Amino acid sequence: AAKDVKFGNDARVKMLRGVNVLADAVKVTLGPKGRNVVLDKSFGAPTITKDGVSVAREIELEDKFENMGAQMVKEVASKANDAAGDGTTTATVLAQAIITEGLKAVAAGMNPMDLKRGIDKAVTAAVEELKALSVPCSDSKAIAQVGTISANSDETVGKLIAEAMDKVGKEGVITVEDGTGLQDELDVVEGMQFDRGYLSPYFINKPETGAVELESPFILLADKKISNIREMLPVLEAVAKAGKPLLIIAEDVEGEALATLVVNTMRGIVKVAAVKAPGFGDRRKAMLQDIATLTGGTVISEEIGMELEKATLEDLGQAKRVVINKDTTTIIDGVGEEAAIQGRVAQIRQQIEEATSDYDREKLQERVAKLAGGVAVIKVGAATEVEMKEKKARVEDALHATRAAVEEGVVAGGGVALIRVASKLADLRGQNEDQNVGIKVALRAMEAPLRQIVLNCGEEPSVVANTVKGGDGNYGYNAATEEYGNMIDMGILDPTKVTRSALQYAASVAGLMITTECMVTDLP
Amino acid sequence: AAKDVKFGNDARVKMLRGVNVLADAVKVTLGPKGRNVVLDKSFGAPTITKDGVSVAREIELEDKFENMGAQMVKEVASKANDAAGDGTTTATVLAQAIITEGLKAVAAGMNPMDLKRGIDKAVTAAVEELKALSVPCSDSKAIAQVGTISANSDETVGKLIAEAMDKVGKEGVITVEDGTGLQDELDVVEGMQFDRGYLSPYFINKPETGAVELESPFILLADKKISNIREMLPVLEAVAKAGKPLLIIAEDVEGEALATLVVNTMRGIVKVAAVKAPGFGDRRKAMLQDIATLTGGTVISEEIGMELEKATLEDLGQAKRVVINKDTTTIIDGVGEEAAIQGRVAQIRQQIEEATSDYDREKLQERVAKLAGGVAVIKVGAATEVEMKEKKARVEDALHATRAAVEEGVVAGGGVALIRVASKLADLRGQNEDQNVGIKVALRAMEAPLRQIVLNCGEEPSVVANTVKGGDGNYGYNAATEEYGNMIDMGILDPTKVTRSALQYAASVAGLMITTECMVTDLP
Amino acid sequence: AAKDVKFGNDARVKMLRGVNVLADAVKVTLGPKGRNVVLDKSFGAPTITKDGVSVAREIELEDKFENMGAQMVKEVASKANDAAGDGTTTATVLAQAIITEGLKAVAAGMNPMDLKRGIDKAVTAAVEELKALSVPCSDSKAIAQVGTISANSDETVGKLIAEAMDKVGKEGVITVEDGTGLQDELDVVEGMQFDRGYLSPYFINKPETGAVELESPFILLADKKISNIREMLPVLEAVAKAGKPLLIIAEDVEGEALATLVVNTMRGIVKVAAVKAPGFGDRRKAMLQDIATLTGGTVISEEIGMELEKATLEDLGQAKRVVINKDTTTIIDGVGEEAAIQGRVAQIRQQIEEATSDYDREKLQERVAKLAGGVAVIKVGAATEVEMKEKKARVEDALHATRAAVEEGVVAGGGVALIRVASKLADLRGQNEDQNVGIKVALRAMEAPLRQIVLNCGEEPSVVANTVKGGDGNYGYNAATEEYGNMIDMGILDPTKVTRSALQYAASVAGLMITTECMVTDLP
Ligand SMILES: Nc1ncnc2c1ncn2[C@@H]1O[C@H](COP(=O)(O)OP(=O)(O)O)[C@@H](O)[C@H]1O
Ligand SMILES: Nc1ncnc2c1ncn2[C@@H]1O[C@H](COP(=O)(O)OP(=O)(O)O)[C@@H](O)[C@H]1O
Ligand SMILES: Nc1ncnc2c1ncn2[C@@H]1O[C@H](COP(=O)(O)OP(=O)(O)O)[C@@H](O)[C@H]1O
Ligand code: BEF
Ligand code: BEF
Ligand SMILES: [K+]
Ligand SMILES: [K+]
Ligand SMILES: [K+]
Ligand SMILES: [Mg+2]
Ligand SMILES: [Mg+2]
Ligand SMILES: [Mg+2]
Repeated sequence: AAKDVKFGNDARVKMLRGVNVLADAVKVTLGPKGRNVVLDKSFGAPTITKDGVSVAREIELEDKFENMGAQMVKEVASKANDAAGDGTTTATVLAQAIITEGLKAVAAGMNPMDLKRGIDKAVTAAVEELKALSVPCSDSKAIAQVGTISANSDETVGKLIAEAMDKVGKEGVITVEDGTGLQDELDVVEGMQFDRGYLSPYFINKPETGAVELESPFILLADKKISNIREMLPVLEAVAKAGKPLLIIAEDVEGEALATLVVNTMRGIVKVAAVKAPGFGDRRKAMLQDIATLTGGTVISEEIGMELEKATLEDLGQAKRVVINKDTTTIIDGVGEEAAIQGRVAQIRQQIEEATSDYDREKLQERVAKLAGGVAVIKVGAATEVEMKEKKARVEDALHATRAAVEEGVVAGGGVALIRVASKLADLRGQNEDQNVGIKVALRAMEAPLRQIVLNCGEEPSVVANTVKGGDGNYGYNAATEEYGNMIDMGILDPTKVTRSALQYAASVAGLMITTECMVTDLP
Repeated sequence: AAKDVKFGNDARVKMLRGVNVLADAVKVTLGPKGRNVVLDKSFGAPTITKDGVSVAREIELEDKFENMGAQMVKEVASKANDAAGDGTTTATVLAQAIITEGLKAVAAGMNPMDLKRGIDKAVTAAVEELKALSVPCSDSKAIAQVGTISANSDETVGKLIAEAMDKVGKEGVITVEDGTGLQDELDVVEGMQFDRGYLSPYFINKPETGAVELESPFILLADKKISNIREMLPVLEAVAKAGKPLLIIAEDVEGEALATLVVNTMRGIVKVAAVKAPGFGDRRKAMLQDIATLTGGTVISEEIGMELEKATLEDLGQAKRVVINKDTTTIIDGVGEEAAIQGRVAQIRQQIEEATSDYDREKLQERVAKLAGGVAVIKVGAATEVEMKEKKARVEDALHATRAAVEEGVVAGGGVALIRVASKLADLRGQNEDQNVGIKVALRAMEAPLRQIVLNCGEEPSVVANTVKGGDGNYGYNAATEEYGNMIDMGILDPTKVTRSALQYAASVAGLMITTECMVTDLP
Repeated sequence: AAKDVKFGNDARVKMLRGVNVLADAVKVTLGPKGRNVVLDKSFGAPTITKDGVSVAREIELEDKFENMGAQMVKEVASKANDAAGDGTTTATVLAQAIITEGLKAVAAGMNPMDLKRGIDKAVTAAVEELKALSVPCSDSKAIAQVGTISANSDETVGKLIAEAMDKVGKEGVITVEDGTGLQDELDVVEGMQFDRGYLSPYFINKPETGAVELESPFILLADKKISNIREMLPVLEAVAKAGKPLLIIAEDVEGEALATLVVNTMRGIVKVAAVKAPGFGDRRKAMLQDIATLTGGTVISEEIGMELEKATLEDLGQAKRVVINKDTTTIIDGVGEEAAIQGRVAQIRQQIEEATSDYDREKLQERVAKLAGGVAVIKVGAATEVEMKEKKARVEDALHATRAAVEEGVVAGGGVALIRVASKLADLRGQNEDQNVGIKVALRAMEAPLRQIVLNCGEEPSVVANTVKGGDGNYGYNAATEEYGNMIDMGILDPTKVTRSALQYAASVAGLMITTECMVTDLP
């Protein structure tokens, strides 16, 4: 359709106005004393949230040039959430500071591209300084402190996440889901579990719990559809001679074979339980192979050249206990030589490194947890649904931050680390005066998060900023207690990865937004 | 689409205006002297109701920020109705009081998060005090008093509900349905009944009542579809040799077998009645197994491995008397050893505890009632349809309240228990002054229900509040007769669960609404 | 529908206004100190771009006569992008200059058609002078300089492109795609690779990398669907006697033959791998023949009169190594007499010259690269997506300019070559005074690019134009460092083809736009 074209300063002031609208909505939620934003949903009740990316993803403006400004600055929060899972409000604050100072410098007659180059140079040096400034975060106390800070100063969340990470291991996974009570609870599963139950309730030998319990059984992994009992006769007779239970994990069992099995189980001839093979497609094949490796058996498949009639006891795995419920099957203490498990998890790590989508990566990580580590689930308790959503979002933030802090280390929080870095980079210069101005723009914008944190508390940002800049080390300001001290000693920790990611994404988007001259959009 | 964004006090005043609209509509119906609200329905005549959640679910406003406020406060009443079945007007009153005082405290420069923490601490202590303050409610007189109070001071409803609870027992169920006369009537069913009638009117041997009566029958429980009589000759021959009637509960009976049975019945050879198996799917299997357990028989099914031709007299259950009508079949005084019945009902209560949806839980409760207790039905009598609906809603409120009062106990009603609790918590303090202000906010808000009850009567709420606060024990105000006295002696009882749930949900939602700073919604 | 008709000067002023809107939007991005334009997209975030054709393709206006002017001048940028891949902003600037001067001359009472003839004569002479003025660009240093200049003064892009062209060769191809990191990387493939992997994971003999590696195998090129192994035995028996592996490239393999192959490979009988034939249809046939030519084998097809059962060792090709992954197949150091390779690539060049669409030509070039040269891929690294898109467009511009500079040579850049040409053509005259005025119009318009480049830097265009015109040789003005000097030694190079194309297309469209007298469009 027809277009509207704006040139120079008109375009820049419209763009800055849109940036300011979105940033002012987002920034009221930063720090221990930030507040909540109520978001109207077309289908349902409003959501009350303190998360930056959630607020940013809803903002759209009536004016089209201001809407372009807002849509451009939204990508910083989106990208920070995608990369680190936390630190989106800080990224937005930094982006707005850089855009404001850069537009001020441009209006004074500077070349925008040289300013952009200076900003890039300053941010590169800053990232190197941050990497030099970090310390490892390995003990459980520091992990508790990180989880507490990221969950808006909630000690119970930090303690629960530290316990979960200690119990599940370095190779395990932790998930968050809705609870049923009013208190948070942690349930950890050891061994392998897949969401497949028995195919016939008559298999139950322990009606007290409604569960099928087998001690030291055989596992027959059938990679095929079984409908006719004629195929299973040899293995069933062999196991009956053996005198110990059997478990069938197959693609499916039809009416005739299932009927024969249930008739035989209740007569006392054989103890047989049958469940479905988990997954659909290639992943189903992979997880059958994984169970074979864990249990020390061989998968019976037509695509390799073996028939189920010719199966012997050597193709059957073994375990110590098998417990089957209506929904989940667990295999406990299965026999398998370790080298096979380490080799399999090694291969899975290589296709982990060669994975693009996050869904595939998380499925592979869940497989590694099943084979080697554990799986923990945290249930969130709340009285209502809005409270449940808000608490669940906080818990997910804490979990992401603990992961990042483990994988890269921690720096002093509260905006102090960026101030220390900018103090260290005070003697950096570029090629021309515009580049030096851009370096100064970046270094000045590096103090915005602390100033906004102090504003949200109702204090004076510049007095606190001067007092913190006058100190050295981990000296900082505690906004929860309104006192100065050691950031590390009072437990205000930030992961290095979150700070670095926020700085990088903010600089990347703002440097481009500084260099605009014309804006082309549709008509009202 | 494009959005509208409001910051700070403007957002808070719009939100409070919406809260006030909804709360002022709901609160006029509180107490013995509350009034009715007329709700327009697009399809039909208007509904005249005195229930809080029914009024709350109807309100929607033109302005979008006020609509956000109303939509958020509606969840308190929704959740209270879902949890306790009663006490939603009290929850709405408490939520409005907390929101009003909290916004007043926020406008004075307090930190909303510390106020929220103080409110949480106060409510936790209050719930503990309420638990300490209750007394058991086990006799029939107290249950009658609770049912009377919850039905808007209607003696007959309380007496009827107490009689039903006495006749049916602890393990039975009671339902409410529309009547045909002008008087309430109670019909209680003893034994097991399912809604399946005879498959052929020719089976009727007693045309005076149009009913099929069999004495000491056999019950053949066939878990299969019978169409050819050839499968079934042996059991008919054996029963004919036995000389006493037979009952066939099967999936269905086709024309040929039904014709053979009906021909045989009218010649005096065998007394046979045929009915359909209740339910559809797995629940039908469970019901057939329940009848087998009650009657001491064996279900004939192909999936476990017996054929109906090989059935003997041991697979047939026994009873004392069977009466079949056009719609219902009843089995009275079945012959079966008790231990099977207790085992089955225990099993069922274990999968009751592991049930998520209320529909599944109430189906299992129906099954337990059929196996062990009884089923009662209360028909409501009224001249018109609007009166019928209003009375039926009152009766449902009364029945829910009696259940809650049995399961947790009673406290003194009229808003007196909350006043006693707030008097007890007068020395509670937090960590900083903001939290102390929040504690005071919660304690002040606990007096709102009594004040609104007195205001609905046309009296002075503050004079009555002062007089009641000056007393001790169960001293309170009777708003029906405008007299002070002992709450327990005059029979104004409230379940503990209703009070506790109202307090918890109101606090949970209001604490979050206090901490708002920005609102984002669509443009007009 | 109904039309609007405008005559003469009214039409011309509306047309010039539209031309000016489009040109003024496009021209802000010209030179080393041009800026970016933000383009709104209906689906997605805005795009920030510095490319002339991208900006031009977006402009549409409200007035229909101005819209006709804009839509007419848009074809210059479109055609320059189609022809050379670069120089669209320069073409637009030249077109606007010619149109403005020509309309001024027409308003003075000149014949438009003689002006058009004079403009054509001047442009023909200018193209001849440009061809005489060039020097070859063959060394890698000049290639790096061209790539650097065309990428907006980015040294790394030029160095990477020079390395890629050095490693791949004259007959190879280079492609640009999105990266994953923050740094640019170059990956070059030697030999032939096609993008189908193995047909069964059981073929993998090296689980460490998940790759199938075969040493000196045979290649059986079957242009047939293999489903029954009966057709296939003799060649497997022959190669089992031979004792060295085999590779099957076929249209596809069904379950039976694949099962036989996999069950044989794992038993140590024969080492067999099966992959799909690349392409769909005739191109599949052509690249199958190409693999036959490279590996020294014969394609087994029914359309020529041979059957796969009668195949012998002569029909099987040979190689040195074969590496198959999940996605790509790699054939390294295949045995084949060179004369066949040169014959095949020469033939492919003959149908290259006889190709119309660009898609067919680029597919042909890919096949030439696979048979003779190499294939390189450049991944672009950036922190966000807008930055990635902007950098990727810059890299593509650089790659196109480097190709053009290879194929035609370089001239002095910065607008200096056009000034030298126009200085040389100062004595050119036509047939009548109108044609002389047209020649002068073209010569004056030839100085517009330098003036706009100097204007975008904040300097005075006329002072710099006079100073550069007063010089000789490659003497020019460096707008990056604001210094005068020699273009060649400071490395500001432009391809001859880009300059010539811009001049030709701009003159072609502007000359026709000059001769307008009436405009007919729809009604508002
Ligand atoms: N008690 C405290 N004193 C000072 N700074 C704090 C305190 N608690 C948290 N912070 C800082 O506030 C920031 C938390 O902001 P947050 O709302 O989590 O936004 P983001 O999405 O950027 O993480 C962190 O950078 C943290 O260092
Ligand atoms: N005679 C009475 N005197 C004082 N209070 C009463 C009397 N009867 C009922 N109430 C109180 O009125 C409240 C009932 O209000 P109601 O309209 O049922 O609202 P809700 O939905 O909260 O139950 C109860 O808290 C009860 O204690
Ligand atoms: N440092 C420089 N000094 C002077 N002229 C330059 C310099 N760098 C590039 N140029 C000139 O600027 C022009 C580049 O404009 P550009 O934005 O690439 O538009 P186009 O799409 O027409 O190539 C080229 O003609 C080049 O000769
Ligand atoms: F309004 Be409540 F349900 F008594
Ligand atoms: F804008 Be052109 F493609 F350099
Ligand atoms: K936040
Ligand atoms: K009410
Ligand atoms: K350009
Ligand atoms: Mg955070
Ligand atoms: Mg009630
Ligand atoms: Mg270019």
